Amino acid sequence: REKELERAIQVLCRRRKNNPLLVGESGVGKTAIAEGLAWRIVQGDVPEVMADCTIYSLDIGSLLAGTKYRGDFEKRFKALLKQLEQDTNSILFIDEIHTIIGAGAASGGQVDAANLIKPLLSSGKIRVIGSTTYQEFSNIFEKDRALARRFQKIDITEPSIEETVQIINGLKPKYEAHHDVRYTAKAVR
Amino acid sequence: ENFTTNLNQLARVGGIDPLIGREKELERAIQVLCRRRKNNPLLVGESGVGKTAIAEGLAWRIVQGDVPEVMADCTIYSLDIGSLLAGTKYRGDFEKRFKALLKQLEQDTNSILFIDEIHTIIGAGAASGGQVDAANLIKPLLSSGKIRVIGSTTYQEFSNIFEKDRALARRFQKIDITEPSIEETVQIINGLKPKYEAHHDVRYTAKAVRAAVELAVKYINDRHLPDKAIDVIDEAGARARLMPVSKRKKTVNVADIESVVARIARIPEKSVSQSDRDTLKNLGDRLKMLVFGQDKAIEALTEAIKMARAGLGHEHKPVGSFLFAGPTGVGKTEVTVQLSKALGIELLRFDMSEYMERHTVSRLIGAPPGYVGFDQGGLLTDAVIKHPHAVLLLDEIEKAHPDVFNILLQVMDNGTLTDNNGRKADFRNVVLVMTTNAGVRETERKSIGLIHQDNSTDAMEEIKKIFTPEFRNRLDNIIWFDHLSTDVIHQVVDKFIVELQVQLDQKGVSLEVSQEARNWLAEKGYDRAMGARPMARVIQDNLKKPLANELLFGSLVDGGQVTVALDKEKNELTYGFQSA
Amino acid sequence: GKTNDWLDFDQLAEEKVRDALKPPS
Ligand SMILES: Nc1ncnc2c1ncn2[C@@H]1O[C@H](COP(=O)(O)OP(=O)(O)OP(O)(O)=S)[C@@H](O)[C@H]1O
Ligand SMILES: Nc1ncnc2c1ncn2[C@@H]1O[C@H](COP(=O)(O)OP(=O)(O)OP(O)(O)=S)[C@@H](O)[C@H]1O
Ligand SMILES: Nc1ncnc2c1ncn2[C@@H]1O[C@H](COP(=O)(O)OP(=O)(O)OP(O)(O)=S)[C@@H](O)[C@H]1O
Ligand SMILES: [Mg+2]
Ligand SMILES: [Mg+2]
Ligand SMILES: [Mg+2]
Repeated sequence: REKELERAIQVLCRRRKNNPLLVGESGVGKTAIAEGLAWRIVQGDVPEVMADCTIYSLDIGSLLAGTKYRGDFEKRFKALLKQLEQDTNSILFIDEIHTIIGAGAASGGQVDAANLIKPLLSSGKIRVIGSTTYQEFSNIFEKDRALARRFQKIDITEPSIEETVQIINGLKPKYEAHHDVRYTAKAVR
Repeated sequence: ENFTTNLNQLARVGGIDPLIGREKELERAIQVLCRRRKNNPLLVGESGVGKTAIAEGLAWRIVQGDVPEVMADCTIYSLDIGSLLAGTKYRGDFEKRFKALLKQLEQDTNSILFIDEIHTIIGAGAASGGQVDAANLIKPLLSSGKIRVIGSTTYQEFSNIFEKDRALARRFQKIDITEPSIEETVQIINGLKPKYEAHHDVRYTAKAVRAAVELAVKYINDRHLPDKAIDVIDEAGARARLMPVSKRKKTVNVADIESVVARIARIPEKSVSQSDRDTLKNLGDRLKMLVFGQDKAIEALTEAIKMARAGLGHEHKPVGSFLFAGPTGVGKTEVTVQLSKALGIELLRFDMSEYMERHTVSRLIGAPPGYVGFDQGGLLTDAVIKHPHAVLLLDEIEKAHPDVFNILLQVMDNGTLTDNNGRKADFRNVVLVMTTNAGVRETERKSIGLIHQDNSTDAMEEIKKIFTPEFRNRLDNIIWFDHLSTDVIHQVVDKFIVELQVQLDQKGVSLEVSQEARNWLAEKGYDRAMGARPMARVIQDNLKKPLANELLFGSLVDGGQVTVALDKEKNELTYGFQSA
Repeated sequence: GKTNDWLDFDQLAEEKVRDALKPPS
């Protein structure tokens, strides 16, 4: 995934609208590319511009845990963005980003995470990595033209037969330890 | 206090990009501010046009001093609706916060409030019977005119939400913003170029900035021209900053812009690399090695692809639209299935036999809004969007209803199809190959006479009757597939035998076939009217059938070493059946 | 034979709205 991660790093190094969106079909390694970026950073096989950066995964379920009173979500969400702006070297990973489009509306309001993040994405103050399926992106994310413009759609394509065997070989040590078994070269092929 | 932000002060530190052009819109907005009535300007426009830059850019001009004397001293504040609702936990917090801000503006009479996405406050915070709508709180002040505020909204939001609030709509004066022309957009980039150049420590070429506004609008159609061009410019700078050693790219050439526009638009790039040139040039035998005969059909497919990659292609039409007609068992569909494999691109197959009914078209383009099947979406639009560069295969197109043909007219002539959601599918890089079986009855039919006549012309009449002249005027070529010759069948037999060997290799069995045996199978199964499909039946009964009995319950469980020979005496095949 | 007639099916739309609370003190 050198081509995929290189394009993502290029978008993250932009001046404005540096918010990549890993759009692809389920099972194509969307979360792996975003989550694996952190694994690469710690290992050290990343460009110097991306080193020293911390990637955080956002749990939308935990933000709305105790947002019973008015403004609990806005203050909680706005406070989170301030932390990213202070260090100015942190990236936010929001899996299933299509959900934040309507989250936070109490009864009939349009104030949500989309409007709360929108002015901060067009200015380049913070960097956010997104991941969503084509169906969700086309039917939900694409509806909000303003938010879609800020996010740079990075398409992910299914790998070939040869590209998959090397992936299993890299993951095989993790699965072997779990089951305490060994896989042969022919079994993977 | 902390909810708003003095945009004028922000401009003094370079926090707002400079404005270029938009003199007509700025004068209109400034005029709407000075007038005694309807003093609240509104900026309706599409996403990306630059409406937000005009409201914020106004402050940049004030500090610079290039504004009228009346508008020379006016503080511009930006309302952050999110901050207003931050600590609005207790009752009366919204009223105090909102009223406290309005008091500071009305007393001054010079400060102006810029509220981006004013449609959001139409449904501001309300918890239990309060009904304290931000619009209702500010409505009395806007009526008198003591305070003036700038607004920004989209066409959809202005009509769906802002138009509903008639009281606010009358006070606000809509100002329509449209994407600038290509000639005007290049000037905008030139003004913004120093900021992007400093961030990336690069220098964009004057020729390159022009190509960004022309290449993006030509291929990228999902965004408006001003932001669309800037995205290419901004992304090109980052690609040059990430060079391997010492930042070899100190300037952004036109070539860099082309590479950036190809990846963003998911289209093949220009100046095809040597790796792709090898397979393109070598695609003269690979297709002929699997599909024997029908060389003119392979040339049309390879020539259309070569022309598109070379740069000589239709502006808005696909790379190639072909109609494959002919007898049964010919490689009309195999050549298309084997074409995607040679190019290494996704194969999009669509058996058109399922679309016999007219109402079945809903699954291609998608059901209309408000229906049970709207969420599912279209099958053709989604597939094309997911794989823009792919080989589309509309097999059995003749079975489809004539209404389906109308859908393809726009695809061939315009290359853009509108789905239920409104997204435009790009057919410029997708190959269109639709195999038809029209006139096949006449092809196998034998004339009532001593000499059998050629019904190829009669078959074409059926193709011209089913397909209207409009459909036949948009197809790049109509390639009639000729029958398979005797010598060609010998090659087909070898192909099927190779497949048999691959199947036996998995089980661990080999297979050796003499040349005389191959000729016998060819003459036995040869049928000009039935094509090559019967050749697979002869192989099944003469080779796969005996091996199956031996493989399951026999000596040929492993090792193989099978040999096949034909004795001229009996005129029958001989099977070795070596245990090995 | 007479031509066939197809009938469409329209789905109604209704949603539930949450409610935020504000304590007096
Ligand atoms: N390059 C890769 N290296 C390692 N694992 C990979 C790679 N590509 C895909 N995977 C695997 O793909 C899975 C991770 O992606 P998924 O589980 O499909 O997540 P996702 O794409 O966010 O899913 P949804 O359903 O689309 S939200 C794991 O099984 C990974 O091991
Ligand atoms: N005069 C200009 N014309 C066009 N783009 C400009 C101009 N000046 C600066 N820009 C840059 O291009 C952007 C233009 O679009 P914006 O004004 O940001 O969009 P917006 O109004 O926030 O969009 P939505 O979709 O309405 S939220 C600016 O934010 C700058 O990055
Ligand atoms: N010229 C050919 N060379 C090699 N194999 C061929 C050739 N023509 C047909 N075949 C084989 O015969 C079968 C043809 O399958 P398809 O190409 O899908 O048929 P088709 O063209 O859709 O058939 P009809 O009857 O014309 S609608 C496959 O097994 C092919 O491998
Ligand atoms: Mg995931
Ligand atoms: Mg805006
Ligand atoms: Mg066919």
